Amino acid sequence: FLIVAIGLVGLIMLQQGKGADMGASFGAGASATLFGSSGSGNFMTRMTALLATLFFIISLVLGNI
Amino acid sequence: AAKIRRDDEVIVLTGKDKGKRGKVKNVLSSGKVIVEGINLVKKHQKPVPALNQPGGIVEKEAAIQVSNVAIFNAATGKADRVGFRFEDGKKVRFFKSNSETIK
Amino acid sequence: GLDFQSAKGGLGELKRRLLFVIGALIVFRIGSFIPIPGIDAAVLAKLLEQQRGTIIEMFNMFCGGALSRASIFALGIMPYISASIIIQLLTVVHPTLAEIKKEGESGRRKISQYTRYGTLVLAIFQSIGIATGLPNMPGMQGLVINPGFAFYFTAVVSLVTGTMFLMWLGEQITERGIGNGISIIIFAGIVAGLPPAIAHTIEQARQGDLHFLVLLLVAVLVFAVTFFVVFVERGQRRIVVNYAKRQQGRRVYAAQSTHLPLKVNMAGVIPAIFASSIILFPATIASWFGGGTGWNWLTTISLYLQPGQPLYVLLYASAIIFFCFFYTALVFNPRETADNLKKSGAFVPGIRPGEQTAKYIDKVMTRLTLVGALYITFICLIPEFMRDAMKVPFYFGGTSLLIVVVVIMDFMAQVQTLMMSSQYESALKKANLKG
Amino acid sequence: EARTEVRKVIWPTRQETLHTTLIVAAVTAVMSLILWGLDGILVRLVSFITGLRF
Amino acid sequence: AKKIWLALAGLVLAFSASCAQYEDGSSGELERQHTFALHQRSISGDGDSPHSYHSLPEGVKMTKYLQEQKLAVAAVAAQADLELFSTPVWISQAQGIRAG
Amino acid sequence: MAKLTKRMRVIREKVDATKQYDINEAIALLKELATAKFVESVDVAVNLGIDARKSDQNVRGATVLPHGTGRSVRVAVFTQGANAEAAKAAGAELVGMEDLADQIKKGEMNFDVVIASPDAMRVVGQLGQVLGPRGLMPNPKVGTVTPNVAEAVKNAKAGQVRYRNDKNGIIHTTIGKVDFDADKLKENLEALLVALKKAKPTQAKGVYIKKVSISTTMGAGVAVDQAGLSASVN
Amino acid sequence: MIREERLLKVLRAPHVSEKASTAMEKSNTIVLKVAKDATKAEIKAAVQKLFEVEVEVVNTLVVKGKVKRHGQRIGRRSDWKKAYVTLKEGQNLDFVGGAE
Amino acid sequence: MKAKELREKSVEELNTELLNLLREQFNLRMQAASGQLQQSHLLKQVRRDVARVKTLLNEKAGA
RNA sequence: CUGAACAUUGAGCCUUGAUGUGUAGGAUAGGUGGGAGGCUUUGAAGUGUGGACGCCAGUCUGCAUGGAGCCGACCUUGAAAUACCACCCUUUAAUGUUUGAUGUUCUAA
RNA sequence: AGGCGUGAUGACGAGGCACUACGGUGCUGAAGCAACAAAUGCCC
RNA sequence: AAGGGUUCCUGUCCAACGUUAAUCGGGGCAGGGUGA
RNA sequence: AAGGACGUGCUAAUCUGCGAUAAGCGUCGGUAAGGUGAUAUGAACCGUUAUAACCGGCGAUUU
RNA sequence: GCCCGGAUAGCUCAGUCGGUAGAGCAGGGGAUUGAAAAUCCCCGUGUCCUUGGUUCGAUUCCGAGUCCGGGCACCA
RNA sequence: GCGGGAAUAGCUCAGUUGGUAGAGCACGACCUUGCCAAGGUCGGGGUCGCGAGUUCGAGUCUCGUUUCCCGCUCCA
Repeated sequence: FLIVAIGLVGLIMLQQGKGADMGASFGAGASATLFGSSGSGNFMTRMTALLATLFFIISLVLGNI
Repeated sequence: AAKIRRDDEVIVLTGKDKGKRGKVKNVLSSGKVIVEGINLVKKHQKPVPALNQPGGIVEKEAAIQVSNVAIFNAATGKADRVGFRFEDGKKVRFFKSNSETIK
Repeated sequence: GLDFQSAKGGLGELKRRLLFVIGALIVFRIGSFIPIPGIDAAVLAKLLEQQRGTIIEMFNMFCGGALSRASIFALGIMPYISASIIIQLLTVVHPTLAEIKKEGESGRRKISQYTRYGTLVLAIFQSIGIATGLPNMPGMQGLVINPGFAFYFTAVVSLVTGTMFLMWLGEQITERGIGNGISIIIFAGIVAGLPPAIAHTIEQARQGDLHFLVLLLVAVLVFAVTFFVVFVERGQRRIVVNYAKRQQGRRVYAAQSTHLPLKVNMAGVIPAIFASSIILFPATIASWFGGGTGWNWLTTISLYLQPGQPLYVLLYASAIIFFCFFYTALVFNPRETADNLKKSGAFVPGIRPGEQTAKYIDKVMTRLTLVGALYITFICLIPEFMRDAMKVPFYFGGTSLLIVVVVIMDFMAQVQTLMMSSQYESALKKANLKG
Repeated sequence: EARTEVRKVIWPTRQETLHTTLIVAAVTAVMSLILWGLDGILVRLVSFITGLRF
Repeated sequence: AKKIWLALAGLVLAFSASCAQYEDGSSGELERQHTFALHQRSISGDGDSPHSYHSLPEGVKMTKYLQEQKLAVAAVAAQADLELFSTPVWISQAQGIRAG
Repeated sequence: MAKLTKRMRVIREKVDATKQYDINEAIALLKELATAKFVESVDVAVNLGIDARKSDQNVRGATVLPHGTGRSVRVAVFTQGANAEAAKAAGAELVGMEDLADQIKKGEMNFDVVIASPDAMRVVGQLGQVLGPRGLMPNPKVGTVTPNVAEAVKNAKAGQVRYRNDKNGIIHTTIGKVDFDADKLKENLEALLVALKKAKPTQAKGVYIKKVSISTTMGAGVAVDQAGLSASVN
Repeated sequence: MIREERLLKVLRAPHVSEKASTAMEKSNTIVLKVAKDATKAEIKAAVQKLFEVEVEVVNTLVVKGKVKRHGQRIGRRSDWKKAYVTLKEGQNLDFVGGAE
Repeated sequence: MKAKELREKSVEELNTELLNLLREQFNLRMQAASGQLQQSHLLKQVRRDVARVKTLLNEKAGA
């Protein structure tokens, strides 16, 4: 059923954001009120984030029953 | 007489600093002037009003004599007084060091 | 100072960051309209904006419009702040733990790694509570999801998923762009507000009429408020008296040099909001309850106040002036800076420490806080006077300025606190031999 | 007297100028740029959505 | 640590754990429960950076500590004065002997 | 000395007596103090202004009076008895070596005119010292009418009365008898007053005729009025 | 006039800081450094003509200075007078007193 | 200095020095001494200006 | 600085009286010149007083009586000689005094 | 000189009741008379 | 009182100075303070 | 008056100079591109060749 | 110990020209008296302080020695 | 041990270039008085301490000696 299906992907998706977040990003991706690794460069990591924003819009439509 | 200006050109008669020039930042009441970049010493500076303000060993202008520097004219480094011999009602400077007759 | 901002703008590094930010805000606005499988973002966004009477203003200030005009989820930034708080307890206990945190590069990594683990446990608890609560009070929720077994299961899962996504999002942005990230969300809220207001100025245009006069006044107004808040805030009463004399000579005289000013002549934006939320809140809690059928008595008291000092505007206004004044005088508590100053050693110049130093230090803070109270009220008044001839406003009045100020001051402070350091370091390394 | 005493203190207190305020003004302009932006993309994304779901 | 402390105050003032005003009143529309808006913000602070190509700022706040040297004495206690004494000592003699 | 007898008494009782009357009144009074019937020595006491006494400032000399003395003219010669002008050009009573010297200097003689000749006068001045009241001694000038000693002794035999000075400068000279007549007296007086004037000693003080007194023996006297240059103006 | 501008030259600095000079302005009186004028009457008439303060008893006390015990020659701080002027009206909030 | 003194006039200058001393230096020196308006350059002027006016009066009875 | 009168008292010229005694000189030698002498009628002398000595037989004279004539021995010794007439000083007296002393009285310094 | 009115129906007051940040502050208040013995002091 | 002249008190600092040590003191440092 | 006492600066002790017009003031001239004496030179400011500052004559103030 | 002096017939003492020692008072006798005092006369006893020396002969000259009387340092 | 004093009549006591050397009392002879006082007269006497030196002349001057005396060694 639609609502379940998005959810399974979402949880896989999360794991991926974290993986990205630690290497380029700084191991402070969430809340850390300092910063120390992005800004310099363009990376992989921006795209995972971009995806997340985009992703949220996608989820409901699909989910919509 | 004088040889001082607050922008004076020198050819520098100070050893280890000859063949150089610089504006006269300020004229001191000590027979000294400050010529650009040649009086720099590394100065173990201790912040006062201490803030972010850097300590370190900072390059800081000292001051050398006016009689241990020599003027630059306009094509020659010669110095043998600048003439104040002309009065227009006030003494006016000119070169007689090389006799190019300009301040 | 002006000269300083301008310089940055010329150099490459800034331009890349500034570009990113305009993109970043957009990403947030887009997200907000399209719904959630769990509650339903678009429906939530509309309702909030509407009217609501008393209830809407209290909710609105604290929020800043952040996602009260651009509603999505019901968790995200709050888990990060909660988590960030637990680590602050942990730091206090153990000195060593605190030290790593303070050093910025180390400090940041620690906070997220700990926060993500914390956030997950914490979040499930919050979500369950949120999920039960939301259906009951109206009867109904969403329109991509509707109340039932299905709404509860979806709602928990969806808040958690969202919360993690946001946390990563917030981090990529901070370094890429300028201004903290937490700040950006809040900022979008200000943006969401803007079209209704804009439409009205556009209509007025120039034509040489009342409407022409008002446009010119409004343009001016926005700036003025901003300027006035700013002048006071820096405003410093700055007394430098060197302790002893310590013989003479050196400079003009070598004394033990104590230059103390920590004075802020305003009361501070976060305090201001606080006082305002609190008066509103008992009534607002009541009003919903009353309607449902529950705490009818609590509502009845709220209604009673209207026969004295009438009008919906009149009770609140009068109360708000007194309250700003009151809050400030008594206590120095919900302003951090005030507390900090007192704890560290110091002594008032000319005075011998004891009872007399304690007395004097408090007195300045008591004045200072009162001063702030006065200034906030004066900005709010100017619209109120203006409007009766001019046209009624609706986004250019009083509890909005407070909402606008807190998000900016802070966003701005952060861009400086990273940005100045960053440039200095970058410059420095290159001179050394170092990318 | 209590309000006044607070005022009486203010007039001396206000110092440590923001002759700087043109920086704040320059920042205001930068804050403005952003607003304009959220609205534009919102029309682009929204437009894609309007075809599908509107 | 300083920043976190400001965050905490903001949250506290919420007196509802942030925006959590139950739906109702007059306008309809389901109810939510909100995130945790706010900011943070900085404050004296730090900064500076003689950068700008056309600008220059300062600082604000701090302290100091000088103990220098106080030296003088004892040296500055034997030259700035003089402890001269004539040492008055009497030695009464003793006669009476018969050397005749 | 002075007697109580009537003629003596009336002058004697008066203190500062013997006052000066004109010469005629003088001589008229003088006669009547006695009865003529006996000889009596009429003297003149002519007073010279010298107060010089027993000194060589005495005036002594000798003048020839045209008449006798009051006891009848008799002569005794002070001699050396080997004289040349007193034993060989005027003679003497005897040539006594000091047989006659004694007699003069003895002070008891019945000869009136005591003739002097040298016995020493170049070493004895006009001195009155231990000389005789009756007797005498040659003095530098023995004359005053002759400035010769030789001729004086001649003069003395003719009838010269040798007169000499007193305590009050008194030149006593025997004028005559009382049995003389007024005119016979006058002539003598004049001879003696003029003699003192003519010459005097130049080894002494001067002359000048003060008081001229005239007296007879046993009675007193009274004096004749003088101008001191002439008895013929007063 | 009643007095010249040179009998209104009598104040060159107040005293408004630390012990018995903040305490004894809040609780009682007012206190100011009064040059070295050596008068009490003209200081009463100073705060009449200039300002508009009303006073009670005006108290005069000579201050003999205080040591600077590092020498060079004599040292020590210069003489001055302190006066408790004493309010009866005004109730001034520091750097106010009157002026029209 | 120059033109200042020279354009002074008896009646005028008399009332001008009262202003100088009192309520343009009187306020200043008290404020400055407590650090509440301490600007050292302002202290140097005013003082050495009010002086000038009095000079003319006892010299020649104003300009 | 400091005066007037009057009283008393030595001594100098003197003026007028009475002794002026050494030794020798019978006795009467301050002294100096005249000088062998006085009887002038209440007058010296004489008779008596005082002063001089009694040293070789004496007299002088103040002053009273007294109209009433004596004695240096009319010697002679000595440095000087006596009566008596001038007249000196002392002892002494009175005058003229000159001078030094004290006193007294007074008032004018 | 000293006693008694009055000044003073007030102050002060043993001791209690409150809170606190632990610096301290607020809250309250009984009796307050009588007799005898005193100084080198006071009347003096 | 005389006399001293800030030595008082307050916070600090300890090289020299108190017969020691000395965190302390009347020492150094600078404030505050004597009100008719 | 000589000579002092006590003040006097941007502030702080003394030194220097000067007196409540107080490290000066005016006036006339000289002079001038740099200055605001020193221990301790700082802070704030001023003037820039022609108006500061410095030097002198004269005057003012000169407790 | 240190220098000086005296040492006498009963009691008290004289005693240098060395050569045979006397004076007084006691005491006895005679003169005086009536008898006595007093006063006069005469009387002897010293082997002249011991022992040597000078001498024909020393008590009396000399040298010691005794007893007694004179004058002189315990210690600075 | 030293420095200065004297030995003169029985007794107490003068003098002295060294010329014939003295007093008062006692004593001798008288006198007043019965007789003695008191009173009154008139006499004697010296190895001049002893021996020399000086000299015509010593006691002293001079020198030796015996006896009798004072003043000093305070001062050191």
